[PDB]
Amino acid sequence: TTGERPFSDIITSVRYWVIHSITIPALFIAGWLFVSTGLAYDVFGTPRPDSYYAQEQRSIPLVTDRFEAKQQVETFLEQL
Amino acid sequence: VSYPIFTVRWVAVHTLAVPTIFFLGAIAAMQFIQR
Amino acid sequence: ATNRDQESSGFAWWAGNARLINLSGKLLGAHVAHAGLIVFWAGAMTLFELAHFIPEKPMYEQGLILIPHIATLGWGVGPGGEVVDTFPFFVVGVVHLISSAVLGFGGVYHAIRGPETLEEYSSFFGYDWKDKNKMTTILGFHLIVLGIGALLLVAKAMFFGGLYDTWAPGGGDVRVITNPTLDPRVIFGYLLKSPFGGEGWIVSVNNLEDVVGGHIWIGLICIAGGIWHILTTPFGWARRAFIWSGEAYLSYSLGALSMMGFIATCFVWFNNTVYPSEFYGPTGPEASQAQAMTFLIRDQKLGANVGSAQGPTGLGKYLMRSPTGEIIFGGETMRFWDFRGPWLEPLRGPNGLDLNKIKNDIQPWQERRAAEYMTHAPLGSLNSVGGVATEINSVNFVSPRSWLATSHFVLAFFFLVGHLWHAGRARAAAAGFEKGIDRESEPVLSMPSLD
Amino acid sequence: METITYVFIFACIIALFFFAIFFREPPRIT
Amino acid sequence: AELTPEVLTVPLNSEGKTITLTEKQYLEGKRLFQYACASCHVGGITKTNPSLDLRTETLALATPPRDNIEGLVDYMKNPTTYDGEQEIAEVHPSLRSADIFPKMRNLTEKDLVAIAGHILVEPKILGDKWGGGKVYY
Amino acid sequence: NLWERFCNWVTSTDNRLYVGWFGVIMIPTLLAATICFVIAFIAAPPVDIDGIREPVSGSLLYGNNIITGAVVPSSNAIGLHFYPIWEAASLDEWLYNGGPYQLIIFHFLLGASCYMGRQWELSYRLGMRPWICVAYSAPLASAFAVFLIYPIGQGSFSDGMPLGISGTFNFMIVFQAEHNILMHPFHQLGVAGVFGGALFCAMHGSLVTSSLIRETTETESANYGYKFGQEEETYNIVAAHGYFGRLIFQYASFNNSRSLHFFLAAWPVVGVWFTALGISTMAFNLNGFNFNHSVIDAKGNVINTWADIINRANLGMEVMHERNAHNFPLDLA
Amino acid sequence: RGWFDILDDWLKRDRFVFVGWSGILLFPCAYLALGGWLTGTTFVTSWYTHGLASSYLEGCNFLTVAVSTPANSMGHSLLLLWGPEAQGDFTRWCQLGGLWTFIALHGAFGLIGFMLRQFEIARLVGVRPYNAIAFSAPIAVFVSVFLIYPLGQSSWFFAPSFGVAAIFRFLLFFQGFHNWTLNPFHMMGVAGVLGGALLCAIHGATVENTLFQDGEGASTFRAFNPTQAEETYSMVTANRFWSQIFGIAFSNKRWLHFFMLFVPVTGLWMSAIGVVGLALNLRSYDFISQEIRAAEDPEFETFYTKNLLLNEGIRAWMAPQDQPHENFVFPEEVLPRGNAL
Ligand code: CLA
Ligand code: CLA
Ligand code: CLA
Ligand code: CLA
Ligand code: CLA
Ligand SMILES: CCCCCCCCCCCCCCCC(=O)OC[C@H](COP(=O)(O)OC[C@@H](O)CO)OC(=O)CCCCCCCCCCCCCCC
Ligand SMILES: CC1=C(/C=C/C(C)=C/C=C/C(C)=C/C=C/C=C(C)/C=C/C=C(C)/C=C/C2=C(C)CCCC2(C)C)C(C)(C)CCC1
Ligand SMILES: CC1=C(/C=C/C(C)=C/C=C/C(C)=C/C=C/C=C(C)/C=C/C=C(C)/C=C/C2=C(C)CCCC2(C)C)C(C)(C)CCC1
Ligand SMILES: CC1=C(/C=C/C(C)=C/C=C/C(C)=C/C=C/C=C(C)/C=C/C=C(C)/C=C/C2=C(C)CCCC2(C)C)C(C)(C)CCC1
Ligand code: OEX
Ligand SMILES: [Cl-]
Ligand SMILES: [Cl-]
Ligand SMILES: [Fe+2]
Repeated sequence: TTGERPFSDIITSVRYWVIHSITIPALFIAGWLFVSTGLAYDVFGTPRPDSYYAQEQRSIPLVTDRFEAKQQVETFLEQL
Repeated sequence: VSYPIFTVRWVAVHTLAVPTIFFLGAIAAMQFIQR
Repeated sequence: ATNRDQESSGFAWWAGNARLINLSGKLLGAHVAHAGLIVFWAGAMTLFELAHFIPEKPMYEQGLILIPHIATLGWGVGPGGEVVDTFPFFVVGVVHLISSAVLGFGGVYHAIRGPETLEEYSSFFGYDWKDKNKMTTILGFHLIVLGIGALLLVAKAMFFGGLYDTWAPGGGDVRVITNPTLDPRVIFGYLLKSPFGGEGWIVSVNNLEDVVGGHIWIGLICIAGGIWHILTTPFGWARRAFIWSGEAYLSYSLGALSMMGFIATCFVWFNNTVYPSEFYGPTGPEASQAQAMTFLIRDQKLGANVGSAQGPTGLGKYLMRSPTGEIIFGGETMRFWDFRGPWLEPLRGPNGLDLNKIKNDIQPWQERRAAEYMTHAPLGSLNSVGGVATEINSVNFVSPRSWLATSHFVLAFFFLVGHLWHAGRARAAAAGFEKGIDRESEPVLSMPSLD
Repeated sequence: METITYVFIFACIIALFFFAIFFREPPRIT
Repeated sequence: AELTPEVLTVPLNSEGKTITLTEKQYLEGKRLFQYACASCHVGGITKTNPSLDLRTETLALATPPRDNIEGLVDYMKNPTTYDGEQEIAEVHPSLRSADIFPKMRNLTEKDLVAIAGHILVEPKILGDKWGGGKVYY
Repeated sequence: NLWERFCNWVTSTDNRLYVGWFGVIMIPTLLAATICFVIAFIAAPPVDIDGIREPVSGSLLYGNNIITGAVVPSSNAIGLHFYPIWEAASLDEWLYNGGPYQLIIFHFLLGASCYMGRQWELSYRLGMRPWICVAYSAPLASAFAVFLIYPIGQGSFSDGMPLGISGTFNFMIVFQAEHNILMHPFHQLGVAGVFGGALFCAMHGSLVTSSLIRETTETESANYGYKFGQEEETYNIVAAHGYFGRLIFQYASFNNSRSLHFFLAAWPVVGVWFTALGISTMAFNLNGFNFNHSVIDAKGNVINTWADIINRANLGMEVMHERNAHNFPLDLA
Repeated sequence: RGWFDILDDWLKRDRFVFVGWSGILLFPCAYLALGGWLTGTTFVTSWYTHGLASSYLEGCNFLTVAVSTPANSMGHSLLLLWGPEAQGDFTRWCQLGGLWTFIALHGAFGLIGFMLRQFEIARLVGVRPYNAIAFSAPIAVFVSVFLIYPLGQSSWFFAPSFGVAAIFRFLLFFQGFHNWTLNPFHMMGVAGVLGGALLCAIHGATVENTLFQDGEGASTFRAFNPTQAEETYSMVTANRFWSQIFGIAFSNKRWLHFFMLFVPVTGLWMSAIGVVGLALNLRSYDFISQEIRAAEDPEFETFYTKNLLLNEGIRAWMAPQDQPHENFVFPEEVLPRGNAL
């Protein structure tokens, strides 16, 4: 009742599924490869399971300065 | 008939749905990560 | 499609089973198919439990709720609850699975293929909910069937191998019950006991002789009531007291089932006789008493005098007095001093726990049992992490007593809600205002003002 | 002194309950 | 941090000889510890006797010392008190009391070595959490 | 016949407050519970709740205000034992061991169950549909969970909720310590029920108030535009539907008033049913989710989550609650 | 006719999703707040700000994921991506908690956009704007809790993190440190929320059980037509029912629905006032008379004193891990414990 095609008319049509049987698996595989190639760790800075601590440390790397925080995180990452 | 395709509704639906399917693929891949 | 839409039936799809109220054949199909579902779950769940069963590990550590029921009947277990043969479990599972196939065939046949109404096909199988004689006759048939089932439990206990007895001399063992308590004083004194602490009503039945005698009484009473309702019509007071309709009978059964669900919750939580701790794990009271016993044993081995040891508040650290004078375990487990278990009763004298038998007569099997029951208390998380809520993730344990009690409290409460729903609706439909207030004849408009 | 105040306020609330139930404006159906 | 072979290197005997566990051996030891011991030894503490625990220092001061693989395997075969003056197999699980502790029936020598290795490796991983109780949760 | 006249009076709809047979049970039990509650809240002596001879004062005369005052639950030494007045040797002993709590909660639970039955009964006498009592079953289930089912599962009426404000807060905090109720899905469904109930209450009220038909002038209150017993609807349902359908989209808005009011009934009632069931299922110690030490790094170090912070708070509550009552390492009940 | 008027015509066009002028503020800000939360809970850690894992990528589930607040050393920094902390680096911005301030600021402006949408749609449709007035209470809650409370405190660190278990931590923090249950403004908030839920349930059940029979269907939902003029339920019958059950009853439908507006909105506003007080640590922590009595009399115990002991336990056992910037080292002997346990 607003000049748009009904959703039931769209999702029951064959052209919709011709498009979306391509697009929906492509996006799902794109997200899968975004995680499984390890790119998400690089983009968001999230540690891998071997990257939380150094080999013989138990201290959590915590940011303690405001305007040198970027350098402090870089120093944390240099210590592996 | 003669319905359009690329409306405001289309844009809203896809701005919600495209990242949703991408994120679902990402989390499904996360389920197979070992320590 | 007969009565299969809202226009002809008056009921929407979400109340679609209410379309079956006056279709006796399809209603019979729904019931038989649902019975097939119940038997299917029994068989399939038994086979699932058996496929993952490790016989040396205790049953209550393995998330089992159906194998303990078979083991309590004496099938497949030896002394101390040790599993000696898993084949009876397999037989029970597969016979239920095959019987569920038969019941599913019958339910499907009567639901979609058989006659929609049974009244034209047979006066015997046809019924009308308003015919009170036919309703009492069907109730009588089912009462006779239930009485036969109770006598089947009696027959298992007395002739076909016996039942597991956790109170048997020398640990729990499979025992044939040869002298069931037929005295009506004992049986109906269980019926008249208080439900509160120290009394426990029928949950407190603590020997298999009382259980078997009670089932003898239950079977005979059910068979006699079945014959009574086959041969007799409802009296005038019964005819004036009840609503006589299908929804009304459903609501009566819903209230009865809600009460039975609450009782089963209390039975599995407190009773360690018909739910032996060898199979279901210790009860909560049992585990608290086990912790007190364990640390009494440990500190007595270190040289402490457990009778004269004084806790932080001045009460006895290990031993104190109940409000009626009995010598009981100290600490918070003072609330659980009515607990009775076969590992604890050898230390009890006439005045409660006895200091001399505590000092000299605690056996290694009792210390083992106390430690095991202390460390398998019915406490755990929804994701099955054993222990208190502050415990870390290493122990995968929730007691089957917890699962059974919680699930059946949920079911009993929802069936009380269903009883209220259907009893109110049956009353309103009998009086004729279940669809709403008549605009022309609104009753409140004919009533005087309150003020 | 504070106990008397609490009991007084509670008793005033109960009296208000009485008047709101039994001496209400009658709902006059029009 | 990773599960390096230096982490998985533990004393074998009291003399000073050491062994290096594989990651499969360590994970099987953790699984068997959770199967047979964790109900009373979760986190390295003892539920039914909290004054003793599975810390490496506590095992080292035991008689005979239990801070090596061979001592822990011997304890799993013949448990004693802390001073080694009395045998406690009737109340503690063991191979010699597998009839009264059924979860010890199918434990092989490799299973005992893996459990002992898990006990010795866990403090090196968890710090004061192992045997620390609820303070270190 | 005197019995026929009494039956006519009991079931009479002309009484200012309906009695009914459920009310024949309800009035004495609720009167007894109310009178004993007022007397105990003002003047009861301290109660040894934990059974360790450590009396807790909850009445106003013994040093409490409205916030801190409570009727203290009965002694842990009593447990689930029935403790009426005649079971005590004297009134001093009955007051010391928390007998008033058992009297009040038993009379209240019976009276509130009969209140539910009375709601059905009056709906039947007025020709109403009968399910207001079903809606009332949700707070009644909550009261049963905190006053009866949780003591039964834990084995003592001392673990029931105290009849006071600060006692209620003590109950909440100790419950979170022992059961981690915040991580329980049934309590989360209950929070969704009450938050959604408040949301949909504000929403329905604002949407009806927004679409009121102009019947009054600017000086008078708009409430005088409605007359009691009038036949026409006092607001434009279509205008409210048009507003709310443009606020989100057309198919998220109710155009059916009956479906909307069923939803208003159903959402908080089902949510509160689930949270009452959560309290009962945690009474049998099926606790909320335990994710302590769930996240582990490659070596094996514990990586803390917010669940570990919640666990630290729960541990603080656990080691401080009932500080003298525990003699043994595990708080098994 | 003027570009402004043509743009106004396009923005106010009837659609599946109404846009309006308020949509320019609402849809980008609301979309970015929701997308930032989903992105943070899916991919972004809290390892450098709190020492926690808080994303699905690290192994947390739906209950334990959060977009955590920035580190306490950030203070009340806006933490703009181009600001002096991140310096345009997206990875460092995520690692420093910039997603938290991103979500908080975009959510605040999205809430503004949604209330402006309520005003604009009410103006176009032709109804009174009471829905926007009712929505002022969630806005007050969000502003007091997520903005005013951390601004009164030392940093954004003590604001709630956007996550389920993180919000549970926030609740337990307010109990342990603020004694927030004792606060009368929180008590008024609880009364408003529970009374709103009660009113919702009771009004829905009352309407559904006083319906007029307007059809022959046993399911009564089809017996209502939206264009009908008559009331669908009996107000007189409902009034008599509640007058005889409860003693009092509504007799004015307009007053009933205004009361349904009034109760939860007023409750939420009272709780927001209390949260402002807690932003300044102006707590209702203790009653001085009870504490003087308990200090001088070692036999005087109430439930309030027991709650104070519980708060001491919460603070001492929670603070070293909940506030890692303080570098709290509480030895085992200083931790307050009861006997045993
Ligand atoms: C235990 C669950 C259960 C059972 C036994 C029934 C049974 C029945 N429902 Mg029903 N229903 C249920 C749940 C159930 N319902 C639920 C949850 C809903 C809500 C969605 C409904 C909604 C509903 C509506 C709206 C209606 C019914 C109706 C009916 C009756 C006729 C169905 C029909 O015409 O089939 C037609 C369907 C089919 C032919 C599809 C195939 C169905 C078969 C049985 C599948 C069997 C699968 C199984 C694996 C086969 C095993 C065979 C093997 C043993 C040999 C029938 C007695 C109707 C009625 O009252 O009729 C008057 C009706 O109108 N139901
Ligand atoms: C032996 C038990 C029993 C029986 C025979 C009936 C029979 C009936 N009920 Mg009833 N009811 C019961 C118990 C029972 N009820 C209980 C315990 C409650 C309380 C919750 C109710 C509440 C109730 C209401 C509120 C209503 C009925 C109605 C009806 C009638 C139509 C039902 C229908 O079509 O459902 C169709 C089935 C569905 C729509 C499916 C519902 C799905 C459920 C609620 C969720 C189950 C979740 C599951 C257990 C766990 C998760 C599974 C996972 C896959 C997600 C029918 C006469 C209706 C009526 O009055 O008609 C006259 C009606 O409106 N019932
Ligand atoms: C509650 C169960 C129940 C009930 C009341 C009925 C009732 C009926 N069925 Mg039906 N049926 C059922 C279950 C049931 N069936 C099951 C499970 C199946 C699958 C095997 C069938 C398959 C079936 C078919 C294929 C036909 C019927 C027919 C009929 C009608 C006539 C039957 C007759 O004259 O008696 C006949 C009586 C007997 C043969 C005596 C049988 C005695 C049994 C074997 C003893 C079993 C012991 C004990 C009672 C049950 C143990 C299992 C228990 C633990 C669950 C009647 C309405 C007929 C019909 O409607 O015609 C139009 C028809 O053609 N039924
Ligand atoms: C499934 C079981 C079942 C069902 C549904 C029925 C159903 C019925 N029976 Mg019945 N009956 C049964 C089994 C059953 N019977 C058995 C096994 C026997 C043999 C002992 C009898 C013997 C029997 C007789 C002798 C009579 C009935 C009658 C009736 C009818 C009226 C019932 C009535 O008002 O009682 C409702 C209950 C009462 C009025 C009792 C008062 C309520 C008290 C206060 C409840 C107290 C219990 C409380 C909940 C606590 C529980 C514990 C307690 C034991 C301490 C009804 C059709 C009557 C009839 O019309 O028959 C023709 C009749 O006279 N029955
Ligand atoms: C209309 C919707 C809207 C609104 C209200 C906001 C609002 C905000 N965003 Mg945001 N954003 C939006 C859409 C929106 N965003 C979109 C669509 C994106 C995707 C590209 C982003 C991406 C984004 C990021 C990545 C970040 C923000 C941030 C911010 C916050 C700080 C912005 C700031 O300081 O610059 C304020 C800038 C202005 C008010 C512009 C002023 C323009 C006027 C007309 C003056 C004229 C200037 C003149 C012509 C040029 C001068 C030239 C020279 C002299 C300099 C603020 C709450 C930051 C944040 O959240 O920090 C935590 C942040 O890091 N936004
Ligand atoms: C409908 C009457 C009953 C009331 C239902 C109450 C519960 C509904 C809960 C809402 C969620 C589910 C909706 C029901 C859905 C339902 O019942 O389905 C039916 C409904 C209508 O489908 P049809 O194909 O019949 O109609 C499409 C029309 O174009 C026909 O002209 O479908 C939808 O709208 C699906 C949702 C997809 C569109 C989502 C758009 C998202 C984009 C962003 C929007 C932001 C809005 C907010 C801005 C501030
Ligand atoms: C009516 C209806 C309905 C329902 C239905 C039903 C409910 C049915 C049932 C059904 C059933 C209830 C079925 C059953 C089946 C079964 C079967 C078919 C089985 C078989 C078995 C077997 C084959 C076995 C096997 C084995 C063995 C021998 C041993 C080993 C293991 C195994 C498993 C391999 C519904 C809802 C859909 C709706 C519509 C209509
Ligand atoms: C097995 C056993 C036993 C036994 C048991 C018995 C013997 C039982 C019986 C039981 C019984 C014998 C029961 C009964 C019940 C009853 C009831 C449950 C009732 C109900 C009622 C009602 C429901 C009513 C109603 C009414 C009223 C209120 C009024 C008017 C109206 C009417 C009618 C509705 C013992 C324990 C020893 C042991 C274990 C085992
Ligand atoms: C931050 C940032 C940003 C943004 C971004 C975005 C905006 C994103 C988005 C995103 C998104 C937008 C995503 C999505 C997601 C989703 C998901 C992940 C979903 C999930 C779901 C599920 C899982 C479901 C569930 C359910 C429910 C809820 C209930 C019922 C059942 C079911 C299952 C159905 C930018 C670059 C601009 C700038 C810079 C920063
Ligand atoms: O009392 Mn009231 O809270 Ca139930 O847990 Mn054991 O007991 Mn006492 O501690 Mn924790
Ligand atoms: Cl406490
Ligand atoms: Cl204790
Ligand atoms: Fe309304």
